[PDB]
Amino acid sequence: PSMGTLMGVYLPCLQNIFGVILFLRLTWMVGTAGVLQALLIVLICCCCTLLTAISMSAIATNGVVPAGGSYFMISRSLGPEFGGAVGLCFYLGTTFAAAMYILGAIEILLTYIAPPAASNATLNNMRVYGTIFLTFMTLVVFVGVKYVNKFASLFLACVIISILSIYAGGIKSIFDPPVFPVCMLGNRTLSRDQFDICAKTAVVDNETVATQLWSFFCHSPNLTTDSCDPYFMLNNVTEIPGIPGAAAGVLQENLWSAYLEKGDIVEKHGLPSADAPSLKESLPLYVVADIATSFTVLVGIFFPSVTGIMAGSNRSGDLRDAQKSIPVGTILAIITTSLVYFSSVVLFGACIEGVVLRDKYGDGVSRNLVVGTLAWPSPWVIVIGSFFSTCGAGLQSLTGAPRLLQAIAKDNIIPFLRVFGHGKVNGEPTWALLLTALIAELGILIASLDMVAPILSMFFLMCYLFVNLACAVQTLLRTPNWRPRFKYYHWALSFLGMSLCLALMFVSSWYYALVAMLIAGMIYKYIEYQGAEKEWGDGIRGLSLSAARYALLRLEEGPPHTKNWRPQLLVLLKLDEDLHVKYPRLLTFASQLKAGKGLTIVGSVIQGSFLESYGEAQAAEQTIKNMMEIEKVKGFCQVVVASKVREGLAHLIQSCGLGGMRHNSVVLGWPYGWRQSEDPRAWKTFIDTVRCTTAAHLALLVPKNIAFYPSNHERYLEGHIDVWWIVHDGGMLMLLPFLLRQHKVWRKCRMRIFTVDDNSIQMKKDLAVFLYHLRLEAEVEVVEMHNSDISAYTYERTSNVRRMHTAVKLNEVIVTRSHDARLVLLNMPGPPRNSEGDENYMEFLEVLTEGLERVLLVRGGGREVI
Amino acid sequence: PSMGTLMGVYLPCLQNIFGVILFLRLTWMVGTAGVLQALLIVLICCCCTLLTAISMSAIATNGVVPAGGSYFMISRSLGPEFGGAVGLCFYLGTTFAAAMYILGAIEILLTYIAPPAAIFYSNATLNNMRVYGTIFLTFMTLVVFVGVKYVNKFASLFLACVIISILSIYAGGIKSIFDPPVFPVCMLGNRTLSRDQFDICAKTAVVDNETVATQLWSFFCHSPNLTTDSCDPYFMLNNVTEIPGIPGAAAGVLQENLWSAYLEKGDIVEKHGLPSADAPSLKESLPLYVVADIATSFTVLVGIFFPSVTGIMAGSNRSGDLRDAQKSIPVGTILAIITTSLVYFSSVVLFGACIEGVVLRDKYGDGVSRNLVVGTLAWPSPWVIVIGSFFSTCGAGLQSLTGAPRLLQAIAKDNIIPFLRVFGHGKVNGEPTWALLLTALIAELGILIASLDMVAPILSMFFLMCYLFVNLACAVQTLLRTPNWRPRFKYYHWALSFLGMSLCLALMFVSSWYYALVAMLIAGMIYKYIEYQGAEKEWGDGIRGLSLSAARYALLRLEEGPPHTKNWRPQLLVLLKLDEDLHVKYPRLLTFASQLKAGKGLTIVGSVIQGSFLESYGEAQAAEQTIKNMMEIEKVKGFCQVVVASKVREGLAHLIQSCGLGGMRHNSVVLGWPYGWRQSEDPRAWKTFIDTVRCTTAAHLALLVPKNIAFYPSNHERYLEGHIDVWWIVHDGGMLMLLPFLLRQHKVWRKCRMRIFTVNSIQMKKDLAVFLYHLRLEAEVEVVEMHNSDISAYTYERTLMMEQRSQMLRQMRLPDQSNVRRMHTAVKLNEVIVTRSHDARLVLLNMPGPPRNSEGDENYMEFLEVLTEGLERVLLVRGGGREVI
Ligand SMILES: *[C@@H]1O[C@H](CO)[C@@H](O[C@@H]2O[C@H](CO)[C@@H](O[C@@H]3O[C@H](CO)[C@@H](O)[C@H](O)[C@@H]3O)[C@H](O)[C@H]2NC(C)=O)[C@H](O)[C@H]1NC(C)=O
Ligand SMILES: *[C@@H]1O[C@H](CO)[C@@H](O[C@@H]2O[C@H](CO)[C@@H](O[C@@H]3O[C@H](CO)[C@@H](O)[C@H](O)[C@@H]3O)[C@H](O)[C@H]2NC(C)=O)[C@H](O)[C@H]1NC(C)=O
Ligand SMILES: *[C@@H]1O[C@H](CO)[C@@H](O[C@@H]2O[C@H](CO)[C@@H](O)[C@H](O)[C@H]2NC(C)=O)[C@H](O)[C@H]1NC(C)=O
Ligand SMILES: *[C@@H]1O[C@H](CO)[C@@H](O)[C@H](O)[C@H]1NC(C)=O
Repeated sequence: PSMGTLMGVYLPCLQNIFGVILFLRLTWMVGTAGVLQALLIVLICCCCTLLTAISMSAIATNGVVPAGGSYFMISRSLGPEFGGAVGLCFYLGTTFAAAMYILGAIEILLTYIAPPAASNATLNNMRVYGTIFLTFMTLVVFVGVKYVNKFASLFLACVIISILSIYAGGIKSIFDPPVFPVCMLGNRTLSRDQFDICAKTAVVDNETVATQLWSFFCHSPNLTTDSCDPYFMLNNVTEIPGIPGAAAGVLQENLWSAYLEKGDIVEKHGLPSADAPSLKESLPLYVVADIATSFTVLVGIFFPSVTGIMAGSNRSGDLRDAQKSIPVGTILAIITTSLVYFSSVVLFGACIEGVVLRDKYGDGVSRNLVVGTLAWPSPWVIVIGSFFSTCGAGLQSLTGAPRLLQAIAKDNIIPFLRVFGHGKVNGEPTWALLLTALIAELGILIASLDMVAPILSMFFLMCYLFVNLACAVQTLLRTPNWRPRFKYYHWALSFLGMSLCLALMFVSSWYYALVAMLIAGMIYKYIEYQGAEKEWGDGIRGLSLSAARYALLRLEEGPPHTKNWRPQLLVLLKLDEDLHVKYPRLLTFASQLKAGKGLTIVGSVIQGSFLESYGEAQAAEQTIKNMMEIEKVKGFCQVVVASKVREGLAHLIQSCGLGGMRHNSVVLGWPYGWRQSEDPRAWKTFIDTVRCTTAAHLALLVPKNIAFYPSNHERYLEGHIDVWWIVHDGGMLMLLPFLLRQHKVWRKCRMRIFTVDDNSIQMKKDLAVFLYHLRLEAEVEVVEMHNSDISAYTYERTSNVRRMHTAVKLNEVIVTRSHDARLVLLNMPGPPRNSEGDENYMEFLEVLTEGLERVLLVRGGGREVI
Repeated sequence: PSMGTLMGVYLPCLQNIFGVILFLRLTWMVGTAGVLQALLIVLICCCCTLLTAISMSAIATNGVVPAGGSYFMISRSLGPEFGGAVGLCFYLGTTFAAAMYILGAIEILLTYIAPPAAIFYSNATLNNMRVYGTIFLTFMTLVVFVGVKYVNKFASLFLACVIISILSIYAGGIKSIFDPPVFPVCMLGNRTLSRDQFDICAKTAVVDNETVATQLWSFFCHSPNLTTDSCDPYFMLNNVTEIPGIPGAAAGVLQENLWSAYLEKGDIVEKHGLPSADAPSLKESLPLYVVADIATSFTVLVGIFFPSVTGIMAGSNRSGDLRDAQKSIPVGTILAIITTSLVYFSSVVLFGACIEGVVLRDKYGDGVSRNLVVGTLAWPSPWVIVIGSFFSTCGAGLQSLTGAPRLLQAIAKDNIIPFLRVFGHGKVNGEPTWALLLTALIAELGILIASLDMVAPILSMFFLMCYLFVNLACAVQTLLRTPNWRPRFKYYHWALSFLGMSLCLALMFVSSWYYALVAMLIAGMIYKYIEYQGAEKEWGDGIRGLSLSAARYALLRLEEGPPHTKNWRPQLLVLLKLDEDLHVKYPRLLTFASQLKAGKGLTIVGSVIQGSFLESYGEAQAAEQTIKNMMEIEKVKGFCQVVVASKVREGLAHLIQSCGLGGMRHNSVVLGWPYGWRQSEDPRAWKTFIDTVRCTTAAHLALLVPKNIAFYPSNHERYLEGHIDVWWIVHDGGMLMLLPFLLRQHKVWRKCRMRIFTVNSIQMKKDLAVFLYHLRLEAEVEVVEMHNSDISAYTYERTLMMEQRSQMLRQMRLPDQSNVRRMHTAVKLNEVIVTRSHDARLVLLNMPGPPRNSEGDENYMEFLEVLTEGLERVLLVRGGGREVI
């Protein structure tokens, strides 16, 4: 499969864009709204579609492009939810567009080609003929798709020849225009259909006689009468040319808005008219404004002529290089359409009279196509051209909507429309064509372009808005599979497009837009629910599972370092032989340090064998969950069954969490009665866990004397927290007391920073400035720093007899200056590298915290920033 | 602290609801829209507020009630995001309510009490309103700054004034029923003259025995002589009448003003039902007819009326001083709502049935001699309602200026929004300092509009936004089963909150769509900003913090509830085996996992690395990166765990039983096959395999053992001709049937034929078919018969048993018929299967369980090996026992 850019993307988009709006409702819109507001409307209607094209290109470049069609790309790149929701709005837009083309073909057939073979009489004629055409076209679509696919080029050829003839006619108008006199009465517009000639009196047989216009306006067939309307006799009868050759005087005339009302009269601003009352038997003789015109009405009526940019990306499979051929083709088609509309708006505004443009059905002229008056070969080419264009566009929409419905139905996303996949032997849908025809019937029964157009606009605006919103969100939140390769693409453009198309969608009709948005939201949430039920098994619990998995997958990619550091704890509880929580104060302390916000996993090891001890593990899981719910700490609970507690602890420390939801702090208790008993298990297990948690670059919190920690019901009124930051680990040693006091239990305990040659003023200024950002502003008291005393910390981080001496002097200082303290925090030195000096390290740590009622030791990990 | 329901909740709510809208704009609203549509308006505006009150009660019952106020309950019960968003919309509503009350007090001062004291006399009225409103706002701000205590003392007085005013109105009506008052309004044809200028409404009067033109003549006709014919035709063509303006209660007047009478801007107020002969008129007469001031419709009346039913959140404002709040707040709020609704209904009907249809439409009471239209019917004198409404408006304004800065100060001290930290700098006593100034500035910006009919819709928009948010939050938290949300209200159901949200949204859009859009965007912006700040405070980063918070919330919500799903879908854990150089040995397992999941579901990929953790951290990190790259290649979306154990066995066990977080657990273990187990002398392989099998079968997990993984297709390969074979023997039918369907759903097996081979036959086939109908696979069913004692003994089987004995002897160095019987059966089964299913693409058969004795594993391996002998690709599945489908 290989065809170029032109005949694969460009020409289909052109064939889909050029519609009936140009022929039937451009002149009326230009005359009613002027040239300025016309240019503003065209610009507004091209900007939304251009930003949507930018989003479509950004979608069409990331990754490979699926070869199925124009709906499969959207789904593959935005998820089944988005793709499914977009498909239905697009399907409805396409079927109503087919309906609108049928109405246009009927209107062009019954008004100019042949009116004899035909208020509400027109509405009934339109209804009947539109139903007959819809039936015949549906049957044709059933039987003869091959002939449509063969003849599809002809419709584009006719459109191109028509537009070329219009522009050539304009150029011939510039120096020698055609003649099409429109008659005037003062500053009113007479319907030229009835009268033979517009003149009050005519000369027959050497004398003057009343003309048909007189007898039609005056019921008397004798000139000698004075029972007629005052407007007829008071004013004159003029014949101004309707096609003034290109000049700057006409473009000066029709330059300001001319919004009429329902039932008003089409008036030629710039002719002498003396007002007067009038009878009621004359109204069937003036041309009348048919519908109320405004700005929003014109937006709604014109918009369906710039839609169809998603029909270009429809031969993805038979493309040479889609990444470079789809975006350029779409944007070139958009630009070409925008320039044709700009040029046509200016040409119409500046070349034709401002009063003959407002006859929607060409009443000023003798029931001709108002836009067909200027055309070189003959005014008869535009009628046939627009007829074939409307028929071809209707046929192609009726061919392309059921195929899309069958595609959506076989994907099995929405379950209640499984039947619509009952394709033919060849694959052509069977019970989807009937549904489409029924919807087309429901649309034809309205039988008025000016009322079908706003619904169509709502559907297409909804589709485009959803595409743009999806692109913007997926670019913002770093979706895992979303990286576009487009050069001129930035999510700000898609955001602006979403805003613009939403503004249009609400300008046209607020209630219609609300209904469309509610339908879209309902289908979106229903797709999400069904997908959850299909992946996992349950509805609500499935929703929660899907949200969790999506969030974790999105969090996987990206730099794995956070600019700030907050403790996320893993509380290692130690269950008893009877499966009871030994120290329920660790859970209380964890709840006080977290305050119910953050991540808190609670692991525990049970010695034995997994093969025969599963129920014990589950029972312990329930026990820990209950005890954890009581103390009001919101966290998960893991229980593992190991053979020896050492390896269980290791596997728990290095493997807990899912991807980015990892812990970064291990809070383990203190070993009690280690020196009393002869079994040395306790201290070796403790030191081994310490050595294993410092090699994983994790913080460490060892609350000593856990039997004196407060409960939640207790309250403190007088007391002062004590910090004894010695040398290193400053960030977390300063961050802990603040997070602690953030709880009501320590709500007002005074903080005192004690910091063990050097300069006290520079140090004080640094500590104070650092505290300024934190805002704790706690008093700083720096005691003397003796290098000989801290030798133990300096040598181990970066002498056994010396160890004890330094520890006893430090303990003396702290116990004489901080004995009555509430909580004492000091950073502990690292364990020795030699595996045998563990007894000395334990004796050091024990004689260091001798006397303090409540002492918590923290060891930094080294990757802490603040 | 303990005070009852009445004097603690009921009276404050009553005092906050009854406002200035009733007096200044009730009669005008009733006359313009008729009685029926007025009742409909009142009903619509009471239903939204009633449903919001029910939701507020459901909020006020769950748990303990915080003693702070009306904002702390909402926050504690709905989360910082919701609570913060509600606080700002409520704050804006309260400050604009203060603005509206000041406007009402100014209007009542300049129009009825004393009109001479008007600086400007169009736009003169607007300029007078602007100046006087600014002066009042300044003076009220100073008073509120200095004297909050006296306000809290005098708060009862305002309610006393309101109650006496309403009682006087009803007394006037009841006195109207049998003997009404006198208030003649003069008429011209069918128009309405301003009675202020003329002395008497009569074209001519008799003075000194003769008739002379009256002031009305000189005002309508510039000539002071009767003998003139240069006046407008309407005056001479129609007579002048003097109808009573207060007709006593009857069914004829309530029958007259019963249908809508929406006028337009600048039209004339006409009395439908009087003889009128039309004619042209001059342009110097318009200053003498009463004129409609603004264009009237239905939506305009909804917008103007809504601010008279707001304030139901002021009842839950003495939370601390309550006896038992759970039983005292809802009943108090709902009783206040019911009383207000009944008073409005009764007053609408009374006005409709007691006053003329032409004097209701004078917004400023022009038909009567510049009186308060509602004050015409009042027993003691029309002077009680004027002063009553004046003092009530001042008091309500003062209380709003007292209660808005307090709410702002609470929000500022709560530290949710960071840029308004300064607004918590209260005085030494706690009275706000820089929150009062901001409130006064916003109130001035609101006064500069100077028109009740334009200020009321903004107020309504803010309050409607607050209520819609409360209702939506309540409904969502009840639906999704939030962990800490269990309300105790008896008559409460999430359908009611949903209906309330819909109705109040409809109201929010009827008044003015664009204003509603602006309000919704402000609310959404503050909601997302609060969420972002909470993320930055809990975790450390902005964007990544959002994802972590979403994950934690979802897992926590999924924690509670029944832990069994009605369906069973495989969630795999692929146990890869890394090489000695840390390279993936079998990268085909990842391919198979990607084909079986198809990128949707959970897939954890664990692996054990032998050694010591203390010195092998970098190896673990490198292996994790390697697995991530290799996993990205095979297009499988999953997480990756690597642990460092001492023996691979315990690593595998700890990996099997501990992977995930709460409810996001796996339920299927796919491990490969051990190759060369009997070839080599090291027996580690088969014991490791058997140990993992027994450990994964005792946890009730499914099992997938793809044998001969080197012949499985890749993703680029495609299959055109072939048929999957299932050889389901006895049990585990559900999963044995669910696997091939999920398999063929991938394009690699997109069209492989399924054949069900099953070792009364017709009844079983009918059952399989009916079961298959729901699944819809419709695969052909062939039931093969089962033979007995086909081969009594096999010589080769005996030789194999001897070989096994020799193996055991070698192991020792460094009943045969009964044991053989099982091998013989396996040989016969392998014969049938290999002769009827050799050419199959993929073969699935369920494997027997491992033996209970830990030593008979060698025989089990020999059995499993001779079973799949010859088959190119064979996958064995073992059920866990808790599988449902
Ligand atoms: C303005 O007021 C006058 C008088 O109050 C209204 O005209 C009165 O209409 C009644 C009803 O027909 C007349 O009663 C009878 O009129 C006939 C006419 O010939 C007379 O023959 C009878 O003897 C009897 O008077 C009454 O005369 C007539 N009065 C006048 C002065 O016209 C009039 O309808 C009111 N409304 C307007 C002028 O729009
Ligand atoms: C109050 O007095 C005014 C002034 O005469 C009355 O206005 C006129 O009342 C008639 C009552 O039907 C209206 O009749 C309509 O006339 C049009 C022709 O313009 C006709 O097409 C309709 O079918 C109908 O017959 C008339 O429009 C109206 N004219 C004006 C300028 O107001 C008015 O009706 C009297 N009553 C009330 C309740 O206003
Ligand atoms: C066309 O004729 C109508 C007939 O009156 C003109 O209408 C008048 O326009 C003047 C100009 O301001 C107004 O003051 C009158 O009140 C209008 N009378 C009516 C009955 O409409 C109109 O201006 C003429 N020219 C146009 C429409 O361009
Ligand atoms: C009507 O036409 C006559 C003759 O052309 C002319 O004299 C007269 O002024 C015209 N009326 C007006 C209002 O221009």
